[PDB]
Amino acid sequence: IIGGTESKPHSRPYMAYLEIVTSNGPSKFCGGFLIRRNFVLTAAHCAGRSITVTLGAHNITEEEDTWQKLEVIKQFRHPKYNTSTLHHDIMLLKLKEKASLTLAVGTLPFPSQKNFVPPGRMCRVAGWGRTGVLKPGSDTLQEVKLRLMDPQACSHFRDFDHNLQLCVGNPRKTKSAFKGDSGGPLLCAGVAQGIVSYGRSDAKPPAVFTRISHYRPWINQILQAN
Ligand SMILES: COCCn1c(C(=O)O)c(Cc2cccc3ccccc23)c2ccccc21
Ligand SMILES: [Zn+2]
Repeated sequence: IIGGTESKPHSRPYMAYLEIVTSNGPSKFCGGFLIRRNFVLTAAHCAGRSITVTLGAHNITEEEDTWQKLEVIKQFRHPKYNTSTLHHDIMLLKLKEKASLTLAVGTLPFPSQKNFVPPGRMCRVAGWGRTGVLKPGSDTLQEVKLRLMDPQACSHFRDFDHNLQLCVGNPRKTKSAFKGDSGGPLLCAGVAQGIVSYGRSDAKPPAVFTRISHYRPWINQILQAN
């Protein structure tokens, strides 16, 4: 998160810190969010050979009783996820066991309504991602309030599509999700509407988020079947 504030500890109890293993490089990290006691939603580009989820974290360097380190038993990457266009950048993670509900750990279920969110409003995104182009990932959960932009603001992302994705962050500000915030939720009035997907290497906003409303059928399909 660039240009944000430190989250009040445990104030976003659905946040998941993902450590992603690949066969041919060191660990990579993403965010995500707990939508059922045994399911975390995140970005498809966060897939790997195996994933661990840490729930209940604030400072991810300091173990505490709120932590739940949970094994992922299966990754459900969107079947149409495209590494060229980056369309359909969404994935569900099934946890081996259901998480414990605590003050620090809880689900964020979707409301019944899946209305298309138009441009104009402010939403908030949280993550442990980098705090600048040349800055490592934050030890502490950070968050930032960003403007939903009209889709034309994201035209320079030539594979952006307004139906599929939200355009997030006023270009006049530095405030932005960034690398390592991948897979984290964008909440608009307390409701998850986006998932951090991608942006510019130089961190100039806006960035592109998966538009959750579009994937609500797929999400439901996976959850009901598993
Ligand atoms: C998990 O990393 C694999 C490589 N990778 C990364 C990454 O962090 O390098 C991202 C995320 C990303 C990259 C560039 C700029 C961004 C600005 C805002 C938010 C996210 C951004 C990403 C997206 C799709 C596919 C592969 C990707
Ligand atoms: Zn704590």
